[PDB]
Amino acid sequence: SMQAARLAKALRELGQTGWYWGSMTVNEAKEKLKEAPEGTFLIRDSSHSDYLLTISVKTSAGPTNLRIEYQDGKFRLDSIICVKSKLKQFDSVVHLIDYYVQMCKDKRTGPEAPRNGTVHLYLTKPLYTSAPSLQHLCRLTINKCTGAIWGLPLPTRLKDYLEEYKFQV
Amino acid sequence: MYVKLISSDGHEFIVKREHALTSGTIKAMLSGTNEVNFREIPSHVLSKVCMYFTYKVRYTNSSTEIPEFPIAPEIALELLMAANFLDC
Amino acid sequence: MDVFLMIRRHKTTIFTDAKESSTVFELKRIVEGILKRPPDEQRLYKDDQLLDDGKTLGECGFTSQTARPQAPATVGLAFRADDTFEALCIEPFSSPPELPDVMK
Ligand SMILES: C=CCc1cc(CNC(=O)[C@H](Cc2ccc(OP(=O)(O)O)cc2)NC(=O)Cc2ccc(F)cc2)ccc1F
Repeated sequence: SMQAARLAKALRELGQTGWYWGSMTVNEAKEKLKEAPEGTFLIRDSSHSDYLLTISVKTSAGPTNLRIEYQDGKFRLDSIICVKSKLKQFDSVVHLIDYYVQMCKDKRTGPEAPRNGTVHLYLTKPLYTSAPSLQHLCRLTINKCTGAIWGLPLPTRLKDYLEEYKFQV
Repeated sequence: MYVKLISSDGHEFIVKREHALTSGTIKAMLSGTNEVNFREIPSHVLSKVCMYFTYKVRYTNSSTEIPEFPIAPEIALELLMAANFLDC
Repeated sequence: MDVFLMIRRHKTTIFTDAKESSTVFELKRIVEGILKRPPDEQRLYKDDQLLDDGKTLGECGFTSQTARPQAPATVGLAFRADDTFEALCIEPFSSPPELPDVMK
């Protein structure tokens, strides 16, 4: 199944992030984010039977948790919080995070909440489980400068590596 | 205890041996003199690779919140080729 | 607590670390172990200012926030050549190429 293949790829990408904490409990996440700056976030397995993954993020009021729904091959933010048409869908969960991160970096949304009930997710910087490899830190920097990696002056082997993870976070 | 890493333009970088073993490539030569001469990595790249060694070793765990590792856009293409050559 | 450093002379760069409470003299003792020159044959600089052997690294201006693993602070090194101390001379690293247009 193309959908099975899209799910296995999303899980591969997640393992490349350096900020996927696997089977961390909701209280372990509360402890780890307690001292972090507002917007610091991580992804972890959900404790809930019906969900694969949950975002944990530091707000100014303390760490909070947002589940990620996966339904018929698309990821989106937990649909209990808003109408589904306002929760953009993604084939990839890292792409989902990247989107909302890029919304905040581009100052299209800020730490204040909207008054009209649309989605409020303030994400700044991920919490790494461990230091990423230097190759991957280089990859992130190149993605932050361009998406046109195939015109870069690099060997095909290193373009193939860039193509495996096109995200900016 | 320390090893010496030499760039293509002749800079000598002295780093803790435990730190250099971050590189899979250096790990092979050093486990298999105590100098390594990189004929194709220039000093502006090699110096940053050595900072990466310090940062990987300090932040191997999450006991401390892991800060970001800054990388100037201008070096990222060679740094990536260097990182791939060194396997780190 | 910890400060991370590059001790630099000509084309030599030492990556090492110390504590904010470490003294300049302890740093020269690290240099002696690696470069084999006693501390009384050494001078250490933060920028163009000589560091007094009896001061802590914190007292010289090296804090943990400005001397990070990923961005270590530079200490300049000058050896004693016979009677006279050499001038502080640190050779620049090579210059990075110009950024390709797609990345500009
Ligand atoms: C920027 C703002 C993010 C945001 C937040 C919400 C609402 N969010 C919740 O009300 C979640 C519900 C939940 C709780 C646990 C959980 O974890 P798991 O999936 O593993 O069961 C998953 C979800 N409540 C909590 O966080 C309360 C809590 C916190 C810490 C702790 F130690 C125990 C409980 C909606 C939209 C948003 F944009």
